[PDB]
Amino acid sequence: KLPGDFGPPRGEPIHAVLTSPPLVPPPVNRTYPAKVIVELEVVEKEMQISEGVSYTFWTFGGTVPGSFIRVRQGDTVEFHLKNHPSSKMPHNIDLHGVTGPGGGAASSFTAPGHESQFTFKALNEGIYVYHCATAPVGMHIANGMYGLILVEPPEGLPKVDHEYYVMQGDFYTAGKYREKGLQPFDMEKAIDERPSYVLFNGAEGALTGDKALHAKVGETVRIFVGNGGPNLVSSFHVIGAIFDQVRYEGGTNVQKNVQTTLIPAGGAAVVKFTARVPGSYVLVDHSIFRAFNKGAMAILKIDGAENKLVYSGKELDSVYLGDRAAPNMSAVTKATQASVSGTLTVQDQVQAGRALFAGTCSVCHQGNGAGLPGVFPPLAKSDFLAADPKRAMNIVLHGLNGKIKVNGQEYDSVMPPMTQLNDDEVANILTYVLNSWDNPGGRVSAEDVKKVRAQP
Amino acid sequence: KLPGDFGPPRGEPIHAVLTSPPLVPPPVNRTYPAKVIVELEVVEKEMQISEGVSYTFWTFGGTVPGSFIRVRQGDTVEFHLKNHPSSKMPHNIDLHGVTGPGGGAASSFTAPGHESQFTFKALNEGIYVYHCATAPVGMHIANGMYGLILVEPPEGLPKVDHEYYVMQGDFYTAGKYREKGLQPFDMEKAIDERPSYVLFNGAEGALTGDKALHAKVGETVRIFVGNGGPNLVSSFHVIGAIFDQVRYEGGTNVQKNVQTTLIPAGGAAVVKFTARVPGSYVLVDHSIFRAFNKGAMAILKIDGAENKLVYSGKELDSVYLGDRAAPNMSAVTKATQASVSGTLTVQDQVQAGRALFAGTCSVCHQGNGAGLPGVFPPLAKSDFLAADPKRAMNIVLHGLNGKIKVNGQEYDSVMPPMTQLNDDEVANILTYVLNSWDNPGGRVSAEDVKKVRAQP
Amino acid sequence: KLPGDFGPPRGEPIHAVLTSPPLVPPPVNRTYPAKVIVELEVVEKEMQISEGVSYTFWTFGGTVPGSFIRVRQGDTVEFHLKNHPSSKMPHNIDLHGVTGPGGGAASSFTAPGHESQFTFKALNEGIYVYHCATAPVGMHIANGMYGLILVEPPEGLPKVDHEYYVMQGDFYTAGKYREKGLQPFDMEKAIDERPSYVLFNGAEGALTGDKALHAKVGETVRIFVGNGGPNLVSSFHVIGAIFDQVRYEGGTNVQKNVQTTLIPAGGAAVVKFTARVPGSYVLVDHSIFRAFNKGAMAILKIDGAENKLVYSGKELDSVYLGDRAAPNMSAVTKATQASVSGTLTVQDQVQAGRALFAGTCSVCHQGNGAGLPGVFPPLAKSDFLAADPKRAMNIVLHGLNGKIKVNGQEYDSVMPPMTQLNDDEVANILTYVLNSWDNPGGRVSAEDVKKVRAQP
Ligand code: HEC
Ligand code: HEC
Ligand code: HEC
Ligand SMILES: [Cu+2]
Ligand SMILES: [Cu+2]
Ligand SMILES: [Cu+2]
Ligand SMILES: [Cu+2]
Ligand SMILES: [Cu+2]
Ligand SMILES: [Cu+2]
Repeated sequence: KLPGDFGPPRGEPIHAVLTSPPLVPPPVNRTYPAKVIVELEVVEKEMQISEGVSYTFWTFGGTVPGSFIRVRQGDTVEFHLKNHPSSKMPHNIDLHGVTGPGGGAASSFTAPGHESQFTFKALNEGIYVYHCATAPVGMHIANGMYGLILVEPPEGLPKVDHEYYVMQGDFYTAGKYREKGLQPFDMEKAIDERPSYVLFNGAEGALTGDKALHAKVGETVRIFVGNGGPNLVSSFHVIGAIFDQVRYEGGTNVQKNVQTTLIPAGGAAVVKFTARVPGSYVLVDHSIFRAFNKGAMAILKIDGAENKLVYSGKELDSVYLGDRAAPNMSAVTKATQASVSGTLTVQDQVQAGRALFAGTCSVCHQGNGAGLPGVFPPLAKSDFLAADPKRAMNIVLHGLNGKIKVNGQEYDSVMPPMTQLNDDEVANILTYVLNSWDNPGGRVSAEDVKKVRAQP
Repeated sequence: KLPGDFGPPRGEPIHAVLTSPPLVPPPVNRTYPAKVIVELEVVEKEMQISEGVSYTFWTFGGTVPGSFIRVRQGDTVEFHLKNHPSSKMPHNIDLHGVTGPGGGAASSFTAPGHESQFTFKALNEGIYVYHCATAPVGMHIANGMYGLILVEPPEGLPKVDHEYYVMQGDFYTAGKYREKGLQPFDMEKAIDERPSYVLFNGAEGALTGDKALHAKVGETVRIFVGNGGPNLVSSFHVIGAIFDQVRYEGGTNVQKNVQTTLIPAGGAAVVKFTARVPGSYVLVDHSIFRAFNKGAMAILKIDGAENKLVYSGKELDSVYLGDRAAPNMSAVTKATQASVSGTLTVQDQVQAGRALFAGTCSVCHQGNGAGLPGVFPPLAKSDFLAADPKRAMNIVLHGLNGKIKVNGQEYDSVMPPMTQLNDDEVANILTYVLNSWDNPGGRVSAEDVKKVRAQP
Repeated sequence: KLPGDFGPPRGEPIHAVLTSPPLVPPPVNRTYPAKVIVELEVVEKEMQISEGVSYTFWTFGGTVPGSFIRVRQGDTVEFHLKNHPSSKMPHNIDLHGVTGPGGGAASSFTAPGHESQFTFKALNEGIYVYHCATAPVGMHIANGMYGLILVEPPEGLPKVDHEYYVMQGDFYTAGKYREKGLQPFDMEKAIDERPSYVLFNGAEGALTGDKALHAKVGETVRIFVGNGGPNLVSSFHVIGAIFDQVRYEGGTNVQKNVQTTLIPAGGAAVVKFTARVPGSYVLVDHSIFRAFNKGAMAILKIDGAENKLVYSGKELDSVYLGDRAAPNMSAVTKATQASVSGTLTVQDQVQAGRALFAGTCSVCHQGNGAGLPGVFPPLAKSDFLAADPKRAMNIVLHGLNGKIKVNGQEYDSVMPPMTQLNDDEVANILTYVLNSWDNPGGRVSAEDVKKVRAQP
């Protein structure tokens, strides 16, 4: 006996349902082995990795991660891979869980415009990463070529109310985090394992705000969690909750009641969550600078009745989530498009600045700019700002400490530098500030900030 | 039924006992749920991260890690957070193990001089990291804002003879490892996950030498081990022993009889150790350059009878532990204070040099400078040293190889460069050598070493 | 009762069998405790870390990893360590699994030309890393000073058909990956955890090609897998198969049916594999850039009958494995020796280029240079190449995009830059191309490529 030895395929061939993240195909719901036909197409395309930041992704099925594949242990899978004629590269696939050399790699080699096929029996139950296997393999994986395949046990997984698909990846851009424009792949950063972004589902904000996952108090949620890498290991964590179960790949071991769990590069797990009180629960890589400085956060939003005996506090806000507490940051997307066209208005900057000011500045200076008297000075109708509004550029980039006076009050505190903000972010935030709360108005341009960043 | 559903609180409210590392509050020792009141205050302050190296830590309760909190599963916790008026930043808290959004973050936002409160029921048993959750979150965590909370099971943990509290963290200074002075936080290093120090309990030597943890042969020791990060995953290991048990957070899985175990960023474990033979057992991050080049070592010292049938060897010494085999290195602290004052004496340098020479130089040249004839040349009454004592600076910084003669004996070997030693370390070591073992005397200054480091 | 309390030693002392990787000593096959005498000698020596790249390794027993030691739980081990007189450094050992301080470190300190000994009882069953423990510890470990010791349970491990020994390590060279010559240890890279190579068994290709491990369909294979570090954690994975069992050190927990598993720095595991279909199965660190850009791949080659009902595809090839699909790359070794001697022929370059062209260029331009019409242009009898063969250097280093014509066909595609190729690699590949497929002939030298790399 090999494992998964359930019989020869019965019935008619089934054309496999593939779904785009964050959704999952439905449970196969059958008691017999089948011949399952899978057709997956590779597409190379520019998408937004962040607001106003484009990247040329290489994809299985048009998304990052690629289409989710779901079969039953014991099935025979006929796997067709098409490489769209617009592709510039050849591609192939290695599916973890396949029994055989390269997990399909050699037989699935597929030049642009061609199709390949190989067949495999699904011997091993579990959740499994797949990815491209074409030299240079790391470049293909870094450009987005990974996804998950679930091989169900024969009796199926226990019923839950929702199933979702989330996959972490590390990305390597020539430019720095949130530097606008079309960003090429950066080999030197990738070789050093120094990613510029670390993301769930292929982009900043892919699962935050209006794109959050949903469920309700009392419901159970299953998440199929993959780490496509290429390089990082995820300290995968849920803020404000606990996983009832974590199960790696097809392992016999199941861990229960943990909140933080390590996912290897190329690894995958099924986690289970029971919603107990309402609010936003954040999935992160708890190597914290990834979560909070490189994009590695996703949200499961829960609706229903508060339970004050369990938790009396308020919903997550911009103090913790920063600029991702909002529904989106499309004002940034719009202001960047407008700069590229040469049609950038003051109001474009203002609305972009407003999006960016949340968390980043509001944590100390408040949402309304009032500050807190004696502790955090006001930006609302600030005489200090008005006295030399161009010095505000230096303050953002390089910080401010020492004694100062603002609206006739003394302050002796420290504003840390925020040098990681790109020129356009600083310009837009300051332009927002100048046009709010009865401040003088005017505008700061990215060119102005650039001049100041360059001053010793 | 939610978990931890034991009843409404009974009795009088309990004011929670918080302890400073490395100690732990005592077992709650009760059979009923209580309302537990926790008061924790944030304090920003300079402390010594290393000898003569100050750092502005942000702390829960005045220490890194912060005060340890201990409650019982099923308790209702009323959590008060005070931010001391000397603070420059606002702060808050996210406690892993809390059921609710942000783990307390939004309701615990607390400006300098203010107090906040929220209430939560402790549904989940286990050991859990807490940390600040204030944008920019990574900066707050990197500056020391983390600690542990234990939620006991209802029957309590099994009795052991000692309980200790150890928490790893990664730190990001503008200066290099052991560069003296007040070191600011370095954002670029933190974003790249390139820490300058990796520490247990907030400082080099915090748990070595005279600060070691203690127990005796036959006793059981429980250690609550946290990894506050922000970024690193610890290959947590005990040198010369084994953990009887390792249990992550509140997990149902318990691993037994391992010596090396991975702790995620933001993760925590309870480990158990049974002392079997006397000596020093070293807790490290076995990503070795952290343990031996960045400070990631702590010591559990065991007293009692030798058992020669089990182990015939000698106690740990400076060959392995380097300069941390000694009780402390306070001579370095003193010599650095003296340089800052402009009052540095030759004897100050000598005693600093002596502390630093252990391991670093003594492994080859021996504790008494004799060397080993033909293999390692002597520093004790060295004619080669005396012939040009200023060339000793180049030898330390850039190494020495090739044929040489010293006290009329031939040597053809390789002394590796030690360029990572800071100017003052080299000056002090050489000054020690010059004033020991009937060498010529004199002194080398940090300015001298600086001049030589700068020569091509 | 201590654990492993089986009695005082009986019979005659046994001189321990030590084996070189990838082999393992045989099972002790005994029912009583013994006094086991172990003699291990340290040797410092230059070996090839890669083709034409020498490195001064520090070794236990002449190999990296060091000799494998196998004893029975309950044995008393008398451990002799000799440091060969040619050594320049003192050395010692810390064996995980030893009960006692330093795991032997202090008593095993051994200068060049000397011998030391200590005795220990093997209380703890499992697989355990050993390594040198001599300041600076990280340098000694980085230079190759680690290996494995197995302490068998008293009844022995279950019988399998083959046992193998594989140990990952991270290496830090002054030069870049595949830069030729004698490469010194690089401390700054090591401190930053930025390795230039990541290897199984001490070298690129140590377990690929004609050095692969072997077994047959239906056979069971046990691999003792170590991670000597010094710094990296391995996302240890088998391509195209599954581990029936993974067991860390002496842990009671055994995980089954996984394909990817995290191995800590300093950790070790026993894995079990059952061969089900023929072909090459790749052991990698699935932090992918390590596997595919730094050398972290090894091969288990399986012989026997195909099973088309399980897997219909072809054997692994150069699309996935790149230049390690071949038996070896000794043409590179030879061409590098010839350059050092000043005797490099065109044919030397051609054969080196041929080795390197596999994967690296053949994935798009094909093994025969034909390309694919309209998609990948030909290198076979290429008029575009012939028109300006020196522009081929720029194409390799810096890529090519835009519209071009080659053998009267239009192309508008993208050839990515390959700037990580060293000067000699580029020269040799191009020299191969020029002398194949009726191309013009001639040669490109490393000096030519160097001149072009230096042009802005
Ligand atoms: C985010 C991008 C912003 C922007 C646009 C500003 N800040 Fe701050 N800030 C803080 C403190 C304590 C001070 C006083 C410094 C001192 O005592 O020396 C400041 C000062 C300023 C100014 C100048 C004064 C004014 O009120 O006009 C300006 C223009 C300014 N800030 C803009 C504190 C903080 C924070 C605390 C952690 C954070 C975050 C920010 N500031 C962020 C921003
Ligand atoms: C730590 C900071 C020190 C200091 C102050 C010195 N050493 Fe070494 N050393 C070693 C060897 C093999 C040599 C001979 C080199 C050769 O054969 O070419 C040396 C040489 C020196 C000298 C000059 C000779 C003398 O005896 O005066 C000096 C001044 C010196 N050392 C100081 C070997 C080692 C080590 C081996 C691994 C280590 C560690 C050190 N030395 C460290 C130091
Ligand atoms: C590995 C080292 C090699 C070598 C020696 C060459 N290539 Fe490529 N190449 C590719 C594509 C799409 C083009 C056309 C670019 C365009 O349309 O603008 C090229 C072009 C070349 C040339 C010039 C044209 C010719 O046929 O002579 C040469 C000399 C050349 N290549 C050599 C595609 C790829 C790959 C796709 C991913 C890879 C890998 C390589 N090339 C690698 C190499
Ligand atoms: Cu691809
Ligand atoms: Cu893979
Ligand atoms: Cu804080
Ligand atoms: Cu956290
Ligand atoms: Cu050594
Ligand atoms: Cu070790």
